[PDB]
Order: sequence, then structure tokens, then C-alpha cells
Amino acid sequence: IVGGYTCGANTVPYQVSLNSGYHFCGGSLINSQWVVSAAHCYKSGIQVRLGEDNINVVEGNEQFISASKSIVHPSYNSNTLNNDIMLIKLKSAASLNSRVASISLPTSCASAGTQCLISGWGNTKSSGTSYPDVLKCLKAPILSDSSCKSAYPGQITSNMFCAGYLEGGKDSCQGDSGGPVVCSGKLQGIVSWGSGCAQKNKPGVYTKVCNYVSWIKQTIASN
Ligand SMILES: CC[C@@H]1[C@@H]2[C@H](C(=O)N1Cc1ccc3c(c1)OCO3)[C@H](c1ccc(C(=N)N)cc1)N(C)C2(C)C
Ligand SMILES: [Ca+2]
Repeated sequence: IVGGYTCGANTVPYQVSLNSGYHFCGGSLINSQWVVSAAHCYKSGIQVRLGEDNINVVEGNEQFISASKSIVHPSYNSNTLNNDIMLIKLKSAASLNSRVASISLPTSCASAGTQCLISGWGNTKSSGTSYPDVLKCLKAPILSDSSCKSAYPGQITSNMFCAGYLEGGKDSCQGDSGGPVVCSGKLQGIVSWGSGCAQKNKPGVYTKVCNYVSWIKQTIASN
């Protein structure tokens, strides 16, 4: 997260860290046994880390649970990042509490100007590499489709939206991928892609979760 603030330990209880010996992506807990992340975060050997604040210190409230299966959207395209969403099933059910809790899926899409919360342990610098120990937060609005498409002509599908600041300085970045975009208590996006981080006229691009609710529900019920 570039231009953000320290969230505060466990203030974002649905945030997860995907770990393979190091933090490489975020995700969101959507019930006690399933996490939603980005398809481009797929790899084998994932451990899901719940209840984290400092990702380098065991502080208490952590739960570490292996992934049993990761389900990349069958129509995910690595070239265009269309349908950049993946479901992860935990080997065992998480213990839900005030520090580890699920986030609701939306029943409708959010509109332009809606203010959302974005969170992650990604790079905090637009020039250079600076990863934080603790979780960072950013409030960002959903941009209009016209502005999104003007920023990235021909690259925006109906499964993507832009959020952020055209003046630059505030954005998600490398290591935030897969993490949540939460608006009015609902998961509306997943950190997917962008052009650099926090550069002018190049906002972040996010997977539009409201387009996938029926797919998520159908897939969880059959797995
Ligand atoms: C595997 C995808 C990777 C991903 C993704 C990212 O941007 N990628 C490149 C990309 C750029 C434009 C595209 C595209 C892929 O497909 C269609 O158009 C990601 C990224 C995520 C968010 C932001 C940002 N908010 N500025 C910035 C970067 N990066 C840190 C990578 C991990 C390499
Ligand atoms: Ca920790």
C-alpha cells in the first residue's frame, strides 16, 4: 500500500496473508473454510495466515492453516487478467473470533464514488522497494467507467473496475495482490493489477466481485 496508514492490529479481521515461506499475496476470508484471492496469486504450497498484524513476529491471535485446494477461475486469462479470482479451501475450519472474521459478499455492484477500504502488506514505495511489517490501510473511491477506460484504453473488461486517485501518491502495489476492497461492509473487489504504483493518471484495477457471486456460491457448494 502506497500512501496509506497503519490499520491497527486486527482491525481488518477478514484479511489474510498467503505464505510460502514469505508473504506473497493477500486474500479475504469469506467463511470459516474459504478464502477469496486473485488467480494470479496461484501457486502450490500455500499456507493461509489468519489474524496477522506483524507478519514477521508471532504476536498471538494468529492461525496458520494449509490450503487443501485452490480453484482458479476456469476462464482466467493470464494475458489480460480477465477473471482474476481464485478460491482457496482451508484444510481445517478457522476459529472465528473478534480478530478472525469473515467478510460478506455483495448483493449488488457498487457505484462510482463509493468509498472503499483497501489493505495489504505490499510495497509502500512507488519508487523502490519497502515492505512493511504491519498491515497498511487505504481509503479509496471507485472511479467511473469512463475515467477507468480513459486511463487504460482497450484493457478494461466488464469484470474490472478502477479505484484510487488520478493525482497519484496513493495506491495498492506489489504484494497487495489478492487482497480485499471493502465497501459498506461488503467485498466488492480484489487487488488485481495496475501500471507501476501510485503514478499519476494510472489508478489501480480491481476484480469486480459482484460479477462472481453466483460462481462463488456454486463452487463452494460443490466442493
Ligand atoms: C500477473 C499480473 C501482474 C501482477 C499485477 C500486475 O499489474 N501485473 C502486470 C500487469 C499489468 C497490466 C496488465 C496485466 C498485467 O494484464 C493486463 O494488463 C500486480 C500489481 C497489482 C496492483 C498494482 C497497482 N494497484 N498499481 C500494480 C501491480 N503486480 C505486482 C504483479 C504481481 C506483477
Ligand atoms: Ca504475526
